[PDB]
Amino acid sequence: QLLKSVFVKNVGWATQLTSGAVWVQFNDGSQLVVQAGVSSISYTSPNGQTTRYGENEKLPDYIKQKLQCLSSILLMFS
Amino acid sequence: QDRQLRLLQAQIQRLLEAQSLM
Repeated sequence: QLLKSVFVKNVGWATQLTSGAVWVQFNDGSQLVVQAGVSSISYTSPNGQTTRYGENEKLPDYIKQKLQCLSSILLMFS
Repeated sequence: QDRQLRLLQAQIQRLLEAQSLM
């Protein structure tokens, strides 16, 4: 289910799953899960509360920041 | 699986462009 987990200083951990999904554990206690085939993203706050967002919803700012950092992480994997 | 990762990169980029247009 898990592949190689990569540590990114100043950000946190980034892991790729067998299902083609990426799971990021940020150093602020939040988590982010995305999948290639799915049209939604999962965000978990530091307090353990999960919220799923769709592609057509306006996302909060911090979600977009973490999606940007995730985009950078995927970029450096090439 | 670099394929699924590339598809994921394109997906996240499209989502970010769409979010910029909101």
